[PDB]
Amino acid sequence: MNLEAKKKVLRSFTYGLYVLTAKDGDEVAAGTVNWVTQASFQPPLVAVGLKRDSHLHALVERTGKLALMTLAHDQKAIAQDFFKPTVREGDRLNGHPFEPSPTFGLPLLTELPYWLEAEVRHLYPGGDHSLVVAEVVEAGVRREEKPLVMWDTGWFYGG
Amino acid sequence: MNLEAKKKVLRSFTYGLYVLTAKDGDEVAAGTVNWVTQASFQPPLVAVGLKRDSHLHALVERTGKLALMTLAHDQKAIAQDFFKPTVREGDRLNGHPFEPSPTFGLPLLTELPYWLEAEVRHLYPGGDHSLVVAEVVEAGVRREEKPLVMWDTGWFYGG
Ligand SMILES: Cc1cc2nc3c(=O)[nH]c(=O)nc-3n(C[C@H](O)[C@H](O)[C@H](O)COP(=O)(O)OP(=O)(O)OC[C@H]3O[C@@H](n4cnc5c(N)ncnc54)[C@H](O)[C@@H]3O)c2cc1C
Ligand SMILES: Cc1cc2nc3c(=O)[nH]c(=O)nc-3n(C[C@H](O)[C@H](O)[C@H](O)COP(=O)(O)OP(=O)(O)OC[C@H]3O[C@@H](n4cnc5c(N)ncnc54)[C@H](O)[C@@H]3O)c2cc1C
Ligand SMILES: Cc1cc2nc3c(=O)[nH]c(=O)nc-3n(C[C@H](O)[C@H](O)[C@H](O)COP(=O)(O)O)c2cc1C
Ligand SMILES: Cc1cc2nc3c(=O)[nH]c(=O)nc-3n(C[C@H](O)[C@H](O)[C@H](O)COP(=O)(O)O)c2cc1C
Repeated sequence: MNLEAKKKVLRSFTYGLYVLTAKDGDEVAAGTVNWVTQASFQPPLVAVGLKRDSHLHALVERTGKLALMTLAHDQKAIAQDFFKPTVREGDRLNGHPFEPSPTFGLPLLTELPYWLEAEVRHLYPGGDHSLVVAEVVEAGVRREEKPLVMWDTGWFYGG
Repeated sequence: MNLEAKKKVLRSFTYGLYVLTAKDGDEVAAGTVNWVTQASFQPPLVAVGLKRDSHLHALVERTGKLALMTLAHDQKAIAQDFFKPTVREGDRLNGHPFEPSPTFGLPLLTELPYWLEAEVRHLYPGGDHSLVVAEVVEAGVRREEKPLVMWDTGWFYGG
């Protein structure tokens, strides 16, 4: 196939920026992700493309539980902080305060305006990423704000 | 759960705008979609949330074939034209010229800068939408342009 064109086409896709968290006892993982879409109104499903070779994947597949937070428009610095491995500093992950989510006790970054907790319904191991489909079981809004659009950061993850 | 919050959280997600096409003989369907994400680099997978109760879904599930085009930043008018049922006017669909895609003969809207053809690898019937995962088999670029970001239209499809 035309490989240069495939890369350019996939890089024309528009994404937001989100932090996905997971945990199992003392194992905690948090990572910035873009490959996220809603996948039904009823039930309320979210789909996430999750790198197979990652701690997040290992925890999500093992526990069937995840949390996802939307980054605000002024939070590119927070997104940057979750491209590196997750270190817990008391009640912070990579410098950012968290609280346990109400159903599953997953890390919710308090600074981020929108969050959801979700139970995995399906995992399709398609390639170097699995497509994880999860049903929203609880959510919260701290304030309404414009989210961080990947275009505005100059970053890409795709192609 | 907190339903008002769930709606607001899912509506904080960022999407692009794309036209998805499908066909089986004289049956042709084209629709504007937002629930689209890449789902692996290898193989090159795209995932689409496709309304179960739609002609697009019927054709995609039946033939296992789809095409997806990215709308340019100045093409909100084109996006609007594919929220209504698809009528073929010779070599146009809803006023917009198409050509057959090279592998599968699916409608490619010539005005749109980026296109891909894909073969369905997996279909998860999760709810009112199915999550269709497809591998990119051919693609093309007509020109590099900024894509249409859903935020900039004032439209929503989510919650
Ligand atoms: C712009 C951008 C967008 C991105 N979008 C996505 C996206 O959409 N989806 C996605 O998945 N990634 C995406 N990534 C990468 C993502 O941010 C990282 O994979 C994520 O930060 C890793 O989280 P983690 O530190 O908990 O995982 P890890 O890479 O695993 O690092 C955490 C620690 O866990 C250990 N570890 C590694 N593998 C395992 C394992 N299998 N079992 C137990 N422990 C392990 C490591 O040694 C490390 O110390 C993106 C990156 C960028 C730059
Ligand atoms: C902002 C926005 C975003 C959207 N995003 C998405 C998205 O992400 N994913 C998504 O799926 N939709 C999305 N939609 C809706 C999507 O644009 C329409 O479902 C699409 O335009 C329908 O295409 P169609 O006309 O070929 O399907 P149809 O609704 O089916 O209409 C085409 C014709 O086919 C007939 N038909 C209906 N059902 C069948 C059937 N099952 N078998 C055979 N024929 C049938 C109808 O009578 C009609 O004449 C979005 C809408 C908006 C407003
Ligand atoms: C920002 C970014 C962009 C990437 N783009 C591509 C790509 O275009 N094609 C591809 O095959 N892999 C791409 N990859 C994946 C890497 O080439 C490769 O799989 C590597 O293992 C990624 O490791 P890591 O993302 O866990 O750090 C990308 C990874 C990142 C971080
Ligand atoms: C723009 C748009 C937004 C929608 N938002 C919601 C939503 O918030 N919650 C929901 O349950 N359904 C939502 N729906 C789905 C409809 O309420 C309902 O399922 C209907 O059958 C949609 O028909 P149609 O999209 O095929 O025209 C939305 C549909 C559209 C067109």
